[PDB]
This record gives sequence, structure tokens and C-alpha cells, in this order.
Amino acid sequence: VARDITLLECVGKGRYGEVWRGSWQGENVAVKIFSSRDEKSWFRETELYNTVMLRHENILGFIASDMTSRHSSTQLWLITHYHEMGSLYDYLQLTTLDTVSCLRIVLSIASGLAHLHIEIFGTQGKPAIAHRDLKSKNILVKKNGQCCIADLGLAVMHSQSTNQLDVGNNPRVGTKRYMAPEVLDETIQVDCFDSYKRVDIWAFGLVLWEVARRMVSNGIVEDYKPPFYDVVPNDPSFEDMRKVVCVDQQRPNIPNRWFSDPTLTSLAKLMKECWYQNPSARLTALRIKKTLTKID
Ligand SMILES: N#CCNC(=O)c1ccc(-c2ccnc(Nc3ccc(N4CCOCC4)cc3)n2)cc1
Repeated sequence: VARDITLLECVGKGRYGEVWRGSWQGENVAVKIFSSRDEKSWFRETELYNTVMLRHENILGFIASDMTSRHSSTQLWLITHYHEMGSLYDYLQLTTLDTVSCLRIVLSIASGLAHLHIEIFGTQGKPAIAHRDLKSKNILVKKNGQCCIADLGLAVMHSQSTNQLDVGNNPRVGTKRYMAPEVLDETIQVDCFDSYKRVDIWAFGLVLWEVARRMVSNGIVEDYKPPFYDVVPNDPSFEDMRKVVCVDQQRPNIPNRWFSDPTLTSLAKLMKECWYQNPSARLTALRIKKTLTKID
């Protein structure tokens, strides 16, 4: 419960709220305190962690939900494991990677995404889940080099047994930088569950690009950069994204030095197969996981 947690330092702040390192019984925990404008995401994520009972070594480990009243307002808390290395966005700016380190990160992310997408049938089986806002800032780096996925407030669920679709009721929109072309020009079929899985794939390809840039080969390595850093400004608008992703059909450039390394070359082909304008031509999360397991 919140009254037993000592907030020790703020490690994040934004439109979503803020993220704190706290102590509970003398050991670290992560507390996300949701902004007023993002209450729906707390409700959605509490449903997944509590009712569906989501857990997996590549999904941020849940501890508890709670409401606490403070300063004459009521706050919505989400308490989870603490990872001192921060998010992949922070980690990649402080270190380069070797071949084995680079492959763990991208294999563990694909392993997390596959768990979400795949339905487990039976008595109390988890439905299929699409994330819908995957990015490097809501993926965490664990001390064993593997990653885990967080920030599930936009998720959509599906069960083929009943074949009903639960899109929830959240006014939040995805991060514009990572938006997929069928989103930016409003052709995505909102009634078909596969549509949301193919959105996660597009975003996964971008994160794969972000990480591969940091792997060293033959003494060469790129600085960290976010997707489309060279053609859109910070906090880009819906219109900016569409000009780049739809009108000009642009994609993150493949650095030429990648073509003198066998791992980076196999990862480049995988990226491009996540980036088709035609959403149904993209690979599945399971396909990606399998391919990454055989690359070395
Ligand atoms: N933008 C955006 C959305 N991000 C999140 O919702 C989010 C971010 C982080 C965590 C989270 C979870 C567990 N542990 C941690 N640890 C953490 C440690 C260091 C940092 N720092 C980043 C800034 O500089 C100092 C290190 C951030 C998070 N974060 C959970 C949700």
C-alpha cells in the first residue's frame, strides 16, 4: 500500500505523470503516479495486471495498484519492480553494444511482444493483447541485459473463442513519432484485431533500428538517435509525421557500414520487413522471435 512507500527520487516526468524510485521495507520499487489527463491508462493497466494477471519475464513485473489521497486530491499509483538502468532510451545513450548484447535486447523485446499477442486458451487463459504505444522510453533494461515492456494503458484485447474485441475507452493517442502509416492516413480497420498487432510490429521495427545503431562493428558505431530525427522536429505533429511516412514514403536509413557485418545485415532485412506500407505484408511477432533466435 502507498502509505508504506517512501518516495526517494523522481526519475521521470511528462504528460503521463511522473515515475519515482521508492523504498518499501528497505528495498527499491518503482511508483508511477498518473496525470489527471491520463487516468484512463491507469484503469486499463490495473485491469491487465489485476484481472488478467499478466506476468512474464519480459513484461514489467507488477506489484500492486492503489489510490492515495494527498494534498486534497486522489492519486492513482502503479507499483512495480525497479530497474536501476532506466529505459532503453536512457541506456542506449550511455553505452555501446557488442554482438551478444545487441541480440539479447532485441530477442527479449520480441519475446515480450509475442507473449502479449498470443492467446492462451482454456479455463482462465489470457486473451491476445496488442500494446499500441511501443517505444524505447517504455522498455526497461534489466541487470542481466534483457529488457521488459511497460506502459500498457492503451492495450486492446481479443478472444477468438468468443471473438469479441475490447478496445476499451481511452482518449489517449499513440506517440506521434512512432505512428504507423495506416494510422497517419486513417485507413486502419478499427474493427479487426490483427490491425493492432501490425501496429506493434511497425513500432518494433523502429526500436530495432534504434538499438542496432549502437552495436559496434569494425570500430564503427553511430550515435544514438530517435526515429526520423533528421526530418521532423521535437514533439512532431500529426501533419509532420504524415508528410514523412506517407507522402514521401520515407524510412530510417540503413548505414552503409552495416553491410560489412553479417549480424547487422540480417537485422537490416528484418527491419524493412516490419516497415511495409501494406500492413498485412509485415512479419508476425512469432516469426520475428524465431528469426532472431537463429541469427548470430
Ligand atoms: N515516456 C514515457 C513512458 N514511460 C513509462 O511509463 C515508464 C518509464 C519507466 C518505468 C520504470 C519502471 C521500473 N524502473 C524504472 N527505473 C528507472 C531508472 C532510471 C531512470 N532514469 C532516466 C532519467 O535519467 C536518470 C535515470 C528511469 C527509470 N523505470 C516505468 C514506466
